[PDB]
Amino acid sequence: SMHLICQSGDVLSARYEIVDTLGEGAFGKVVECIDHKAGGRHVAVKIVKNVDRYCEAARSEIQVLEHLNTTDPNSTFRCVQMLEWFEHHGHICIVFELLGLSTYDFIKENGFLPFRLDHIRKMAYQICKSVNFLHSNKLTHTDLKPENILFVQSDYTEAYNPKIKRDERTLINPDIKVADFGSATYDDEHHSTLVSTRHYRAPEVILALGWSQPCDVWSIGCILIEYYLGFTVFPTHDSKEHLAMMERILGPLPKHMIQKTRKRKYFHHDRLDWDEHSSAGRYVSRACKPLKEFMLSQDVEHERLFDLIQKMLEYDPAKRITLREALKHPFFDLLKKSI
Ligand SMILES: CCN1/C(=C/C(C)=O)Sc2ccc(OC)cc21
Repeated sequence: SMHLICQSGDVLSARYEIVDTLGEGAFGKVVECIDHKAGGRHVAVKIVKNVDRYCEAARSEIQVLEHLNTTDPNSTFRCVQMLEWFEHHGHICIVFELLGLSTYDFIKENGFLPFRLDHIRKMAYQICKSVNFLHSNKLTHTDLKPENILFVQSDYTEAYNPKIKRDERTLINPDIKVADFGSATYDDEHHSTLVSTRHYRAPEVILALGWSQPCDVWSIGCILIEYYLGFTVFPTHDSKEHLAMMERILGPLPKHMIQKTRKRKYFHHDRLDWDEHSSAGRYVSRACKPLKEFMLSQDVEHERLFDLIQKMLEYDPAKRITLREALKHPFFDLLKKSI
């Protein structure tokens, strides 16, 4: 399938000439192309793996992007713009505007160093604005992560930082768009039990208590921590271990969530079925600690970021801050000071 249809100099749909690879995943591959029928404009083309699950996701993504791009033709709310779609050797191919590196790939190529706070503020504001627009449209993204947040243009300057003894890349312009609408779900359509990538998954999702727009707010909180530290505070590939890290970082789960959950496999009576002295138990207590102990400074702007993160990681999904409320949080006041 994929390896065999996607090399430099291939022309797709009689107009798109491949010149470079932008990204690969289990989903397929994104290539950079010259569009010979739009005056040589460069575009991105996603070539989707010919596998039921990713075929079904691509067809759902095309329907979501047609709606979102028509509703917001000026891209005021910063969703990726889809130009068209076609089929190539029976693979679904989606054409987009050409953007820059994903926030994940930038962090990777910067030796997993974090962003400076001023970029995190601008990036956080734009992400909340974009995903609030989806929420206004009775949609939930469900899979927000640093790989799905794209820079518009990833040009950088580089200098030695003697503070950390590391060469460091800084963006010229940190402006972002949101991508990857393949899992996005309307209020009135069927809700899968399993949504989100492990490290960004909300507690109501893990405990199968029903989910909606607030599971996107949890994901965004986890994204801001990774932007701030350069690593996840949930380094795990196990549902119960994840819950144990949550309790160490954020405090005990609310009693009403433990007693409603059908996920009895995680629990012994009314508490997590957890051995603090096992291999996983030792790891969790070495690797995890109270959230505010991860702060790198006590400056007020650091306190303002950590107050927003704490609100976004409220366990109860009704109590949890909405993105409409988040855009008014004091961390963003610096962005709104007169021009
Ligand atoms: C590789 C990221 N990527 C996408 C990924 C998915 C899963 O859809 S969609 C997309 C559009 C433009 C782009 O330009 C560089 C990149 C781009």
